Amino acid sequence: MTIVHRRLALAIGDPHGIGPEIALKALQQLSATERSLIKVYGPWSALEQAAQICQMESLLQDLIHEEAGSLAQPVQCGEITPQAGLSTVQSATAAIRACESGEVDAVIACPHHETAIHRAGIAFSGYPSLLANVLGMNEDEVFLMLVGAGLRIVHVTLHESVRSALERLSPQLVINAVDAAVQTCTLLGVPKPQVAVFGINPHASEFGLEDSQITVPAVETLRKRGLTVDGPMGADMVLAQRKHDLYVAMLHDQGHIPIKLLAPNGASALSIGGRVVLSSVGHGSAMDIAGRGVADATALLRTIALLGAQ
Amino acid sequence: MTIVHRRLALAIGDPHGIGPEIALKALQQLSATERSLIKVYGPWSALEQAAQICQMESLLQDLIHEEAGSLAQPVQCGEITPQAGLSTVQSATAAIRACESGEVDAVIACPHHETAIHRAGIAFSGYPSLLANVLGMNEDEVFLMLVGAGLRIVHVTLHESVRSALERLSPQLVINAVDAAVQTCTLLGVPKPQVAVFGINPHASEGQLFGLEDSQITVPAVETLRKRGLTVDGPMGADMVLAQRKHDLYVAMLHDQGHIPIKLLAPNGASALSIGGRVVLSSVGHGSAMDIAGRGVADATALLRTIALLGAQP
Ligand SMILES: NC(=O)c1ccc[n+]([C@@H]2O[C@H](COP(=O)([O-])OP(=O)(O)OC[C@H]3O[C@@H](n4cnc5c(N)ncnc54)[C@H](O)[C@@H]3O)[C@@H](O)[C@H]2O)c1
Ligand SMILES: [Cl-]
Ligand code: NA
Ligand SMILES: [Zn+2]
Ligand SMILES: [Zn+2]
Repeated sequence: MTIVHRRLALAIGDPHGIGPEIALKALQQLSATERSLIKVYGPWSALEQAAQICQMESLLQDLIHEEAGSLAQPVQCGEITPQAGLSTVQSATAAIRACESGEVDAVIACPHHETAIHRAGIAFSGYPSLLANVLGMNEDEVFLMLVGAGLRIVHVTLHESVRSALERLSPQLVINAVDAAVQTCTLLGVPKPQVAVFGINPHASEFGLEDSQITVPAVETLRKRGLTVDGPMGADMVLAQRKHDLYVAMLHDQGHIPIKLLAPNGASALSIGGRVVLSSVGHGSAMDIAGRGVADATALLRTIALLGAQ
Repeated sequence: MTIVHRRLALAIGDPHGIGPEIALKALQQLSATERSLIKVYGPWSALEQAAQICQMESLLQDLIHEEAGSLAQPVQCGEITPQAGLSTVQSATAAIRACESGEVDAVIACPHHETAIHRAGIAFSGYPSLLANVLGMNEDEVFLMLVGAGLRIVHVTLHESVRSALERLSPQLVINAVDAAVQTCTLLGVPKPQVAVFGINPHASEGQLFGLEDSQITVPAVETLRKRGLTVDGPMGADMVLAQRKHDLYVAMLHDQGHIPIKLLAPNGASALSIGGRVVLSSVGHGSAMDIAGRGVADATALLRTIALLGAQP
């Protein structure tokens, strides 16, 4: 079973965490041809360390690697350090830039440690903010798509009060979300996606003017551009039908609830802006087991299978 | 075995619809003792008609019945008529009043037809509004609880714009919703539930990082409920709490927060309880089915399921 069919960047995350170890364990499971499609971004010293502990030194010769987030001192597994935090952001930044320039088609970031990044004096509020910052766009133009249990749901807004989200919603914002999400769908192996747009208000207002001002004009424009788009519709109703390859959530909770319920441990979070698709694996850096050789690479392999489709 | 363990009122709905027919088919499946706990409200003429079509005349002689929503003309199955609309509201009103007075412990309303009611000149926007109107309370003090697939979710607000819902949210509104929902839980066979309150904003505002609403509304409300001795968690992010699945009752601030989980897990299976004062009123999960009324082919499964839910052992 080949799971990688396109070029991918893998940023190895916090070099003191389990990110290095799971990168190797993942790459080990792949064939030689698959390995050559994955470019690893991170400090060599950490990959060396993990390879020694896990006894996978012979794998290192086959890795395609680019030095990023170099360390000035030896790797200290399990230790939260500002240096490690800087490393994480640099590795991820270099992967993103490689996707931006067309060297790879998508990026996977191994687990970061939020405290490490903060201690380096780096502002970080998630991959959507980082991706925007690196690509030099506004946070408004990078969207989060959750993928889990068959469902794909792009969020037009995220991480702000409901009132604040309502004030920012516009037809253009919804259109930009869908364009970004449709291009990502192509990458996930769905060329002609059937799109469903959630209503802002219950039953898509059939209960306020917001949908007539926002979601209705947006769907009209998308359809004129030749997209197959239904809605606005009541979130609850459309989801239940299970007739669509992509759903467009207006609000955080509309999109987050379905995914956490159906896919408690199988959900991917894709950050999407410009040409770039960045997934995390859905777990932390596990400092209590780092350097002890007990980390499993299942979540990383799942992320690779999803982004590596075709 | 027994699915009915307390007294219920059954309002038979639009008498031209399938409501009469499914009431009989349901009662047929129950034992004699169970049948004697269900008091049927509606026009006798419609039950007679349905009994003839379904060949259940001998069942009618056992039925506990109160005349409500009498008709002035023969039943015309399948036909939308104002008279039928008036009938529906009268039957349902009489069942509600029987629950209000303590004659029954809960109410089931069989399917109505919205057009019929409107043509009778009667304002109707759902059972929450009717229940409020009959009990003489405001629509703000009657709440909708969805039940399906182990989930129970009461909605603090319901069928209104998000903006409108946000403007009405207050600590007291949240408290009233929970009180109503807790008393209903007792009736559903879970006394003293473990309650989870959803946040208004994502992540329950994460303190105050994503708006002040939760600090002003859900936090003081939970504090008050806990001081009164209730086991209540939150506010928490809706998505997060639901995923845990370790609470008997959830409190949704907004329509979609509560409706999405239920339709996902229980695509058909979900009951909608209107709760006001001491009265709990469920619908059956379907319409009056005018196209098949009076042909004897309607399924009673949804009614039986509603009876099992409201009829549960204390
Ligand atoms: N309560 C109401 O508001 C109500 C009732 C009847 C009709 N209507 C009007 O007609 C539309 C559709 O309503 P509907 O009556 O078709 O119901 P529905 O949408 O709830 O159910 C779909 C169809 O399934 C069948 N069905 C439903 N319950 C059944 C049962 N117990 N046994 C066998 N078959 C059953 C009927 O043919 C029904 O038409 C509504 O959108 C409305 O405009 C409304
Ligand atoms: Cl490559
Ligand atoms: Na911190
Ligand atoms: Zn979130
Ligand atoms: Zn509804």
